[PDB]
Amino acid sequence: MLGFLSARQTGLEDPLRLRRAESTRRVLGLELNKDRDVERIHGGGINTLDIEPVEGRYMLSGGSDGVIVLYDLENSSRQSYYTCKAVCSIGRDHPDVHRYSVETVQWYPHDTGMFTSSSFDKTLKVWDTNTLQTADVFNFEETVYSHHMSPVSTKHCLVAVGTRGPKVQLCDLKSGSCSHILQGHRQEILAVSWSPRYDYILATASADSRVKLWDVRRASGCLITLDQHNGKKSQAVESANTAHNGKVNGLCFTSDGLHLLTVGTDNRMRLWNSSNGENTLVNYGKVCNNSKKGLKFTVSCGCSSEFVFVPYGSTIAVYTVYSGEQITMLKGHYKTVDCCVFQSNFQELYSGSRDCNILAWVPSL
Amino acid sequence: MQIFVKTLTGKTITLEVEPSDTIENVKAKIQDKEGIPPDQQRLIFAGKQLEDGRTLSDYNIQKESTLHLVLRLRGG
Amino acid sequence: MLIKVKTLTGKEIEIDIEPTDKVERIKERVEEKEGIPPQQQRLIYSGKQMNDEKTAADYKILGGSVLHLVLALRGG
Amino acid sequence: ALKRIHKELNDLARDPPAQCSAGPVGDDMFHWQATIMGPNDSPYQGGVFFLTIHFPTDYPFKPPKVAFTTRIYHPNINSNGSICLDILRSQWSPALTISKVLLSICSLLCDPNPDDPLVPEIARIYKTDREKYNRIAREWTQKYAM
Repeated sequence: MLGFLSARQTGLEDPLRLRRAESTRRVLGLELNKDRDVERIHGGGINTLDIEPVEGRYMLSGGSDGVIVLYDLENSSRQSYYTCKAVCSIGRDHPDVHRYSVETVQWYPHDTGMFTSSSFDKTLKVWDTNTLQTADVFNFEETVYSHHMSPVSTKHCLVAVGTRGPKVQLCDLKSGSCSHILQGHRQEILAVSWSPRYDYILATASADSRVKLWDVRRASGCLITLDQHNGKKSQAVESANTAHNGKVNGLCFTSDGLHLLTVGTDNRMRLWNSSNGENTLVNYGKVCNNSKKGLKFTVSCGCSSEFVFVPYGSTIAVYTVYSGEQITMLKGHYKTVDCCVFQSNFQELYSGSRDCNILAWVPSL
Repeated sequence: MQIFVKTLTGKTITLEVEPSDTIENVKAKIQDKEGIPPDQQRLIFAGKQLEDGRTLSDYNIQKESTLHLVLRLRGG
Repeated sequence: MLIKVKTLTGKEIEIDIEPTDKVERIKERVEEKEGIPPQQQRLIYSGKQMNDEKTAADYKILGGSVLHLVLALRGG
Repeated sequence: ALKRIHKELNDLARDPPAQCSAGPVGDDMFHWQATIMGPNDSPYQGGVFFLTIHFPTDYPFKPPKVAFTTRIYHPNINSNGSICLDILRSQWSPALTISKVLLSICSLLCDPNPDDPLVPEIARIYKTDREKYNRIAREWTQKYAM
């Protein structure tokens, strides 16, 4: 690596080159760390994690027992080994704790002061990071598998909420109105996601093997309805254009926002184009999943070749997004993995499982 | 001499015992004191089962000591 | 405040400390009244092994808050 | 209920059990951490094994999920640190309080039952040769408990 240092020193290669090459090297050498720990606080499994977007310091986690821990990943100690102490926690003793499993906790974008969560108690609560008090609560008529806030929108603050009804809900964290709904799906909505690039493009995955991108400004259906064979087996859109063969329960736009990775219960990933819904035929091999709710997964940022970290049974699988190769298989858990989140700042990966653990993977050397 | 035992209900009761006395009579004293059957007690001293066929002097028990009472359990 | 540092045997050693004493002070006080030098203690308060640099106010130690003392024979 | 846990916490702070200690880890009173000092005259002598209690939302009428954090050598406790007491799964009784479940676990550290064991690999060693058991447990205690 001294070659990269000298090249950067004499201005040959842009500093970008060393930065990205070193980030890729670190992610390729990713391994579990016994030189770091995250305190065990959840009675049941961990369903979700979301490192804060700005400064990458705090870290929420939605336990399956309704407790929302709020970790602190900065090594405030002096020793090489440390444990990420849990700063706060919405314990069961809290008056407004979630009665059932918390399956999505997300920071309010552009404002770390607040964060949101939602649970099978058919509620979505807007939590205040400082005083830990519900700022706003929206009660739905049915459960809430997954919700997501636009990480790019400075204009609106709508919140797609995929209930187990066929209708996507849009909740407004400004003056409350959950009236706006997006009709067109046929079964439960297991995973939604806003477009990181465009303000108003929402991609919603369902359990009927359909992935649709909605222009929420448009109030006459969806822009696109993803189709496996790119229209080869052309059929009108009444029972066709199925992005999978079984339930599709996970979405993750690539970091640039140009491609919409989807993973479904048919045991395949597919890197769909995000502008016209044309499958790009990246193989990815066979990816194992059997979960019956929102499967979380994330994609690396600031690396030469974009990696995707998909929960694969009880192991994290690391694929290269644009080539489909399998980099490795991080292997440290005791039950199925429910959510892995990438710490972009230092190329660290935190993967909550169903065994109440949150294993923090870090690079070697 | 006497001995302290901490019953299950939070209360504490004092048992008048002698070192020669066997644990079976100790459990019978617990019974007629409050009435949980000889089988269901499991007396604990320093994290040790007090075996039925033994006496206090076996376990190195003296005055003003304390015995802990729990509900009968088993392995797994 | 008073902390009573009760060991395994049940002996309940009394101690006195100001609300801001560093736990090394607590171990030293235990040395005077009990005789075990601070290297061989492992004070356990309410299921948290106290760390030798934390101040007593960190753990919310109040009057009559019983600690636990366990011997670490090696103790460096 | 909280009030039950509050009363347990207060009556434990006042009159603690001898070789046990449990208190909340943070703000959430439903998540305690406990500590079972190894009973005397046992391979676990001088040990300090940390548990991790989790009280359900109906704690009086439903057991707490206690699980060892310090890897303990025991036929009845798996390497993951999970216990399989009958009192804690099937025969839970509200009258039994946390000061009592911890003490019962402490007693069972010395009184395993290799019949119907959670770890048959260690159960066979215990049933056949108890001399080796008291050495492997001793080394595990020395390498985890101290």
